[PDB]
Amino acid sequence: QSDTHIFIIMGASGDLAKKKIYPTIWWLFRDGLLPENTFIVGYARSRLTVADIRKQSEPFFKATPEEKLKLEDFFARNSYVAGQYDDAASYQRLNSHMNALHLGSQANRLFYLALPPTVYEAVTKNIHESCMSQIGWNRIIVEKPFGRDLQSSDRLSNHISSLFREDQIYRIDHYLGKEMVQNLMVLRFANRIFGPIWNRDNIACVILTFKEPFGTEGRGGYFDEFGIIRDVMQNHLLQMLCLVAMEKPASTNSDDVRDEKVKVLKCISEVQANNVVLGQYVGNPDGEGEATKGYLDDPTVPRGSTTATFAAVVLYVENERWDGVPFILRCGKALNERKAEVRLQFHDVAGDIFHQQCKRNELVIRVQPNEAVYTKMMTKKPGMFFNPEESELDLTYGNRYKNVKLPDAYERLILDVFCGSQMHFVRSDELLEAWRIFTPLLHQIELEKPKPIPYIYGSRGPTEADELMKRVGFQYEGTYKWVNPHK
Amino acid sequence: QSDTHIFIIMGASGDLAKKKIYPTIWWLFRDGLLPENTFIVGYARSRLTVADIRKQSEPFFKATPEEKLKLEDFFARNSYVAGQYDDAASYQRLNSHMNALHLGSQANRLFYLALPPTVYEAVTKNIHESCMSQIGWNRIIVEKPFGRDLQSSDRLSNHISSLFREDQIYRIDHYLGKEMVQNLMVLRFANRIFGPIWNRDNIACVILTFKEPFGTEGRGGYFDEFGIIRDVMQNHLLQMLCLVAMEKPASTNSDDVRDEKVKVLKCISEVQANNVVLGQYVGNPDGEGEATKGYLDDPTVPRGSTTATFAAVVLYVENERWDGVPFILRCGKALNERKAEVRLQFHDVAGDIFHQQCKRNELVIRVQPNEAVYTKMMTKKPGMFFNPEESELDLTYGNRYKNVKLPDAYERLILDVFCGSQMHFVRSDELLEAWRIFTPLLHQIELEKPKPIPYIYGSRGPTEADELMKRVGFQYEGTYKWVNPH
Ligand SMILES: NC(=O)c1ccc[n+]([C@@H]2O[C@H](COP(=O)([O-])OP(=O)(O)OC[C@H]3O[C@@H](n4cnc5c(N)ncnc54)[C@H](OP(=O)(O)O)[C@@H]3O)[C@@H](O)[C@H]2O)c1
Ligand SMILES: NC(=O)c1ccc[n+]([C@@H]2O[C@H](COP(=O)([O-])OP(=O)(O)OC[C@H]3O[C@@H](n4cnc5c(N)ncnc54)[C@H](OP(=O)(O)O)[C@@H]3O)[C@@H](O)[C@H]2O)c1
Repeated sequence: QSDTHIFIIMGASGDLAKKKIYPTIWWLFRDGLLPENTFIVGYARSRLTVADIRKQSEPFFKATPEEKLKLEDFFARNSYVAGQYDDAASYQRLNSHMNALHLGSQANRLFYLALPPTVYEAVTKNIHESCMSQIGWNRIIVEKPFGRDLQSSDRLSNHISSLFREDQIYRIDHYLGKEMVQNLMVLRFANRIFGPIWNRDNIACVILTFKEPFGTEGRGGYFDEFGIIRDVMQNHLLQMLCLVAMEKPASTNSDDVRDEKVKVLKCISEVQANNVVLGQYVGNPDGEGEATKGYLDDPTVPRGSTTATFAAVVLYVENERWDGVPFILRCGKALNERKAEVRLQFHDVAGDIFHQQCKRNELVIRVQPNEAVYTKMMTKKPGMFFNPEESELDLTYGNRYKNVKLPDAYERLILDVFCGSQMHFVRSDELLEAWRIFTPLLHQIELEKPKPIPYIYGSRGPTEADELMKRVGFQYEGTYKWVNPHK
Repeated sequence: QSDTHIFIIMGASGDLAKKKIYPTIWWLFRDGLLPENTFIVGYARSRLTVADIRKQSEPFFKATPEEKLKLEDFFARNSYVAGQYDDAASYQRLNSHMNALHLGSQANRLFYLALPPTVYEAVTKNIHESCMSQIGWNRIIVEKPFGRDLQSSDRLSNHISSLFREDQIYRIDHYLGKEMVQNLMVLRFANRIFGPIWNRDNIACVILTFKEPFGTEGRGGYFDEFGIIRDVMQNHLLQMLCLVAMEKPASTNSDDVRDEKVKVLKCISEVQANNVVLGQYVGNPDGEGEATKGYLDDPTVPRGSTTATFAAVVLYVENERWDGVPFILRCGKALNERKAEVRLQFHDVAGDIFHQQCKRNELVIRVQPNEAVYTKMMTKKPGMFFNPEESELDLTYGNRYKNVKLPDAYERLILDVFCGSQMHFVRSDELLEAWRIFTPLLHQIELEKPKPIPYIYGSRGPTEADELMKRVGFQYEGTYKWVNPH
């Protein structure tokens, strides 16, 4: 209905807040998607005013001059409270400030933790002691739900769970807010053309890909603590794997869906080192600008670091649907393109009557850029020719839906929290299983410090990764030629 | 491939020859697709010269001025022989003329029967005394129509068969030479995404469609003898049905493929009248030109005619793959568009979790115009929206293959005859089965003369046809919106 909502941005002065959260909540406000009675409260160490956080963040709002009236109305709904992250008195002031807003004691409260995770423990304790509505609901959004290692994450998880119910905790994986990632469920479960085919009798392998064309861009020091597997694979690619592999849920209820995601992960064995390839980028002497510098040429990165900037890992789901089908998770920085993508490669047809001219069908869901889905298949070569040739059936959102704005993942996810939908957020048991799967590998890496394989900035990464894909059953012939039609 | 070939156009002065056959053989010649030692011989009643048939046919060649050298070379390989169709002496002259060409007694001979079918019997008898190579092969190409009912077709078939072996007879159904019709086999059997889904457990119905937007165009008299079922359904749509329904052949050998087509038809029961809707177009008083005239306003059409210009018929294939799946054959003249198309509508997904917002998937293979294949499916509605919406995965040859000429069906088929491939040609037993399926219905129509349902020129036809489709399981909601991605 028209209840009052308070959106509290913890860490309001920090960069996640100023470049992403404040702009996102502004976009939702200006499109009429928030409850009419919404207030925004910033909280952080510095002693700021609203005018300060406005000056600091409005640069990222992309505000047209036509939006000035709405922009005034948005900042009239903003306030700020200065406080330390582990000072009970500061949180008492925050709670009073909230109770002093229109219907504050009654309002629903939404706490966005846009802070360093080293402080999550203190902030969650203090929010739960001083700041919960006695009447409205209380939800917290946790931005980095993974710690460094199973033990440190698990203690943080038990801490949060001893205070907050699972239906109050919204753990972010921002890929779950992307257009095509959400589309996986509909593509799979709303269509018969993809149902009977979606199993080990027809799928030869699955490939989940994340590529960025830039390196650590002078901020390698923050990255070096994590490495590419923690940064991108254990969270984003594993989430994509679940959506591709899950059985059909009893309904689209949040917990029916997340049950099926967790069920998939429970059937994955711990990754074996024999199925892993690690890489680290070096500079391209023939490139320009940042491309000439290797990972180790960033002076914020410890000298000699063996941290991986590229990884390819093969996982198996041991259940009736997927037994033996390799899931290849492939990710890296400083590669040849920006791309995130899901690919299924189907088996050869049985009983070939075309004299080995057929290639394997593939289904591709491209998450970014240029959101698209397409299916690579065989058609009779056009013209006076009898023989088959690869082509595709295509849906490209930029052509087919020219005028439709696809929202940023954070717009969608923040809105889901106002709505009470946990479906696109990571559940505790999902987190635990992700840790189980990767922990032995990560522990072995930390102990043995293996030297990753060098690859040149701007390339596709270590050729060993392609050999790994080939070994487990992916085929690449390089004969497919695509010419853009809507050009 | 380095032997001598003789292409004989019987009925060289007639219109099929001048507008279609002479140009087609020219196109094959100019693209380098014929054997290097090929001669073209015309034969017909009139006393013409090559210069005559050139003047008469070159208008349809679409010859650029750059092609003059090849055009000269083509006509230097042409000749003409005048003769009657039932005169032993005329065929003796034709045979001598052929023996006098380069290696003629040895050459392979390809007879194109571009004549009225009232003369097939005489021409075939005379060719197979007189004109066969004793050394090379001998093949004849027969255009439609192959009898009006089972009895007349069967007598014609037995006549031709008592002279010629089945591997000498090339019965044309020109749809089998079209790009997307030939593509049906590859789409189905080269791809795993279409294999497991291609059966009664996943397909709710199949729809085979032929639409023309013009009526009989003042030549209704010729049409009235046949009606739309004989003109278009028993041949073109039934052939499409076979390609859509056949089991995977042992190979792409002609006879392995045609075996599977015949096997499908052997499992089809005789059509019952309760599964048929017939229509006849009437004029649109609000239109212009030909569109204001009904079928009966053509003065070449007999007064009172009840002949159908539209028909929708439901067939069933009673075998393990298709039991109970309705195949809807829908065709008509004077409709709202030109279109030939195959559509599969898949069943609803079981265990709906989307609150009845899903629509049935469809696979469409569009034969003409704008050759394309697309699959209508559900995607999450783009933007800030949770719910499914129809979209499609598309392949449109005009965009994807901008620079690729798709040949005319006759180019491809004539070339197949030079090559000895009977795969895209109608076999005797296919013909017999098509007659078995339709003959009782056609006999009932001729006896009871039911009055077909009127429909206005330029419409989609009788609304009773849509009711028939709905009754047997096709669903149409009309919610799908397609915008061209240019
Ligand atoms: N709607 C559309 O926009 C649309 C539709 C169809 C095709 N296309 C475009 O056409 C191009 C081809 O499409 P595609 O990539 O799906 O087909 P593809 O060229 O066959 O690439 C398929 C997969 O093979 C990988 N690969 C490349 N070289 C390899 C090697 N030596 N060993 C092992 N794997 C190798 C690629 O790696 P990487 O991922 O690392 O490249 C990719 O994962 C792409 O640029 C695509 O964006 C676009
Ligand atoms: N690559 C492409 O060019 C491409 C791709 C996708 C879509 N499109 C276009 O988008 C449009 C719609 O596509 P579509 O025809 O596949 O889907 P559709 O319009 O949903 O048509 C589906 C079928 O339902 C029939 N129908 C129409 N009204 C009916 C009624 N009242 N009761 C029962 N049946 C009825 C149509 O008949 P008729 O056949 O008699 O119309 C057609 O056979 C078409 O213009 C199509 O050309 C084009």
